[PDB]
Amino acid sequence: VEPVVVIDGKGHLVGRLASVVAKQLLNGQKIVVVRAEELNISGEFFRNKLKYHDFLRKATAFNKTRGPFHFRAPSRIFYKALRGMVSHKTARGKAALERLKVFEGIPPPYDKKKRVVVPQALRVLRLKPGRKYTTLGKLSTSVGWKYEDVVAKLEAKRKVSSAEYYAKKRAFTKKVASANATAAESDVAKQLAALGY
Amino acid sequence: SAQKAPKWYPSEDVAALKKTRKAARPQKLRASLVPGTVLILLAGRFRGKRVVYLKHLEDNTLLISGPFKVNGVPLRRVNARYVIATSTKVSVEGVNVEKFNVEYFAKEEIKAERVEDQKVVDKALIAEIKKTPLLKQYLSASFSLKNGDKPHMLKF
Amino acid sequence: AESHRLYVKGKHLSYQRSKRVNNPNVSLIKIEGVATPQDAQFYLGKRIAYVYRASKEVRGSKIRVMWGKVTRTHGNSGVVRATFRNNLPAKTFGASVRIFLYPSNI
Amino acid sequence: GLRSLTTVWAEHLSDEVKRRFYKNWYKSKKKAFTKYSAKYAQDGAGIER
Amino acid sequence: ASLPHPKIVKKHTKKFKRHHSDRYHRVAENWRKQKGIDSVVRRRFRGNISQPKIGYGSNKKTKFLSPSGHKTFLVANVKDLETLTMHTKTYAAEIAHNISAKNRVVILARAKALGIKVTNPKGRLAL
RNA sequence: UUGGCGGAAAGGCCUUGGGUGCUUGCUGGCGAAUUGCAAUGUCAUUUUGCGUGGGGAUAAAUCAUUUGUAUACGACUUAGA
RNA sequence: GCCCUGAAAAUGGAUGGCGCUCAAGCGUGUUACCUAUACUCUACCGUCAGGGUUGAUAUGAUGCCCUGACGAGUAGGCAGGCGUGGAGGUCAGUGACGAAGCCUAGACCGUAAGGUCGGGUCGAACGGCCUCUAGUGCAGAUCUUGGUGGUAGUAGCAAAUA
RNA sequence: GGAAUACUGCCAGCUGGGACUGAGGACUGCGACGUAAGUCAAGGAUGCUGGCAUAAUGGUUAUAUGCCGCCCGUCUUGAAA
RNA sequence: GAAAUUGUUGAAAGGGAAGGGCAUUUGAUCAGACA
Ligand SMILES: [Cl-]
Ligand SMILES: [Cl-]
Ligand SMILES: [Cl-]
Ligand SMILES: [Mg+2]
Ligand SMILES: [Mg+2]
Ligand SMILES: [Mg+2]
Ligand SMILES: [Mg+2]
Ligand SMILES: [Mg+2]
Ligand SMILES: [Mg+2]
Ligand SMILES: [Mg+2]
Ligand SMILES: [Mg+2]
Ligand SMILES: [Mg+2]
Ligand SMILES: [Mg+2]
Ligand SMILES: [Mg+2]
Ligand SMILES: [Mg+2]
Ligand SMILES: [Mg+2]
Ligand SMILES: [Mg+2]
Ligand SMILES: [Mg+2]
Ligand SMILES: [Mg+2]
Ligand SMILES: [Mg+2]
Ligand SMILES: [Mg+2]
Ligand SMILES: [Mg+2]
Ligand SMILES: [Mg+2]
Repeated sequence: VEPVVVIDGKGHLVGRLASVVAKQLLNGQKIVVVRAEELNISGEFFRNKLKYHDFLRKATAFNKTRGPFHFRAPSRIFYKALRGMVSHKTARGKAALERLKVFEGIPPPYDKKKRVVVPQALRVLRLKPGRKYTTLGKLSTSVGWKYEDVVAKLEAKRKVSSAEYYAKKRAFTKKVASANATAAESDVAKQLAALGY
Repeated sequence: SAQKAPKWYPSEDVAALKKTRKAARPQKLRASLVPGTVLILLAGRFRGKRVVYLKHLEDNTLLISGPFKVNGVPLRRVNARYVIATSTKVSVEGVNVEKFNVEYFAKEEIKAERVEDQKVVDKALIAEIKKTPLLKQYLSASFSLKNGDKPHMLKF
Repeated sequence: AESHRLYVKGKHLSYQRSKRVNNPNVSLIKIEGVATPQDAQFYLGKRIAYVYRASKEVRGSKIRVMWGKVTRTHGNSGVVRATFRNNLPAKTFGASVRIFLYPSNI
Repeated sequence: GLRSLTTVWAEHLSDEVKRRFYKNWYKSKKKAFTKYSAKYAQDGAGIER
Repeated sequence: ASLPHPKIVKKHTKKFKRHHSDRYHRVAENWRKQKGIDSVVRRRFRGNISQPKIGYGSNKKTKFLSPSGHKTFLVANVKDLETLTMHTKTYAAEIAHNISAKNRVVILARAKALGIKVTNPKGRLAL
């Protein structure tokens, strides 16, 4: 319903989230994905590291700059899974992919906006307890991603600022709730309750 | 000769139509349409207005009044398929509407008799509206759909 | 008031199609707030208008309309089938359409 | 990756560096860094900031 | 100004063009039936051109009718025009291409007197 | 208009003071029609161009010539009011 | 039973791909839903079959009309039509006030072979209908003759002292 | 001991919403409703109303978008090869 | 004074061919009835 929907990628299974986002893009909805380094993949770390090595050894024999391109960043790994679920070689597919943005961390344009989650792709709601899973940030580092520490430091600074905002907002909410509480038991309040409000 | 004349020429007379077994029978309105019921217009110049339904005309049209003094909607005709019938009802007894028919709205600035008859009809309706609180303000406002509204779930 | 909308928002998804063949004469429409064929029965027969803009003005306007109607439901998730006087262009897959409340059975 | 934020230059530059900024030094009017040197004409608020 | 008729329906308005007539200049667009052993057009594979067939035949009640509802009759002189004197609601006169400019004036004047429609009245007009 | 904060792509957020318009928190008085029984019934933001006036600023590159740290040709690297 | 060991091939790689782990995997059960030139109903075209109707004064009894069923196709057979050169008859046909030919992302008719019209160019003959006749219809045959391209301003225009 | 309900089936029971279609063209038939005159949903659509009367609908053509489409001819069990 | 092929002008499209089929958008262009 929002003109732009911002998804917090923390705790989301990559494949199930990718299928949801791909359908949304083709339907005309703009999607922004943040914190791509916190995505989860089912299976233990060694299995997914082995899978990426199988992907790494595929390249054009006579020229390595022609073959498949292996992007190491967590955001681009999610992009690869998403592009496979879209007919990206068509004009309709190209237009859909222009409605998507993926970032590591939460950049300044979206750190003050609202973030939502996709319950269909949540790891806590999908995987049975005890099953092994892999964090996308750790997997990217082992295959040659260089900016794990930089994102971690910036995310720590953002959380400090966000905590101060919430403390101020929480205090204001308490005062507003008290005003509504003392405004109850009035003639207007009783009429609203009879009508459901 | 450029072209040889046709050997056979078809007929030039027009055959009459066969007798048609289609007899017109009076329309029956849906149960929600009762005189005095508040109606919501869905299209036209006054789309979104809330008016009072008064009389069913001979041409399958509905006579409505704003009243003109409340929301500026005069005595007009509307199609029954372009209105939404709410549950709010205003008493209509005491309103003279037998004079209005199809020929009254004949097509052929403002006519003098139309203004005078507007005030006669609206005088009785406005008196009845005053007996219900917030009814005059309700008719002055315009209906619209807000975010999250589901017409298939809303009750009117 | 701040809002004047008298229609329900909808999206043009695609044509009726099999895996490899499509049928441009029938378009699939998604209606906001409808997620069940039972709910979708309310909107059967309602008029659909597609509103778009052009640079050239013809009949005193630069806005053009393509009119249609809801015919039947589609699937189990509230999608409906619609037919237009002229078939909707394929470039409108993902564009917005307007579903009006007339003709009204309420 | 690393990104350059700002660059601050000295007030006076010799003709050796200014030649690097031209392809036709013998024809130019040598206007390079003329308006930038005006930043030092104040107390130095622009450079210090 | 002709006899009432049902709505004229064309089953296939598009021209039937010979296969590969847009590929080689030596192949004209005049329709020819492909007879090759491996031809995809003859075998009617999906995605290829359609071939003419008797199923496209037009309704006999509207066949040969112009959009105005008249059948076309070719006229070379006044005597040929007068054949349609009592058939003004079914036939329209068309002047032949090789009629001189001065002879078309006589035909048009006669046709207006008899109420006979002319499909090409602006040909060779010295306006 | 006062002040503070924000550099990950900050181009945003918060705050001081007064001026002014509106206020449906409540009570009133006039106006609407004729678009004729529906026809998006036109109210958004993209770029650019031509005429106005209120300010601001007064350069370079290439060819040709020249150099050999360069060079098949282009390119590259130097010099010349 | 499922999983694992047993289980080694050469360009990089394929449950179709992405990806999927109380599955989007395996075994099994219950419903909803999607869509073929198939099935049901209707219209139209054609084919075949069974029938009606000669009565003058208005034209086609090879006419008109009613009813039912049917429609894939190489090699091949048969039927009804379109187009070209010439010939008998006819339209007391068209034409220097412009015949034939040619050009024309202009118009109309026919399922199609094709036919007709407008505009431009052009300059001396040509067409409809009923019949007769054939040296009568081309995309191919490393087809014949003639003309013209891409290659391409390219290979190259460097032996014999200047 | 007495019922209810589930499941399966029947009704020449009633009733709301949506879509596609309108072939035919004087009368003739078989029925229905009525004492009767006649009427009717009974051998195929009529009635009422509005806008526009022109590029608005439509045709042609170029382009764009969705899906589909391998080079014809030939020999061959088999040809995009 | 046709075609292959070519120049100029005008219109349009062009991310490892072009061309085609069904449908509609946009641009250009055009016939028919005003009874
Ligand atoms: Cl050089
Ligand atoms: Cl033909
Ligand atoms: Cl396409
Ligand atoms: Mg590297
Ligand atoms: Mg074969
Ligand atoms: Mg199963
Ligand atoms: Mg057959
Ligand atoms: Mg001529
Ligand atoms: Mg041409
Ligand atoms: Mg001569
Ligand atoms: Mg021969
Ligand atoms: Mg040849
Ligand atoms: Mg051949
Ligand atoms: Mg040859
Ligand atoms: Mg050379
Ligand atoms: Mg040599
Ligand atoms: Mg020599
Ligand atoms: Mg059109
Ligand atoms: Mg394909
Ligand atoms: Mg063999
Ligand atoms: Mg072959
Ligand atoms: Mg000559
Ligand atoms: Mg040429």
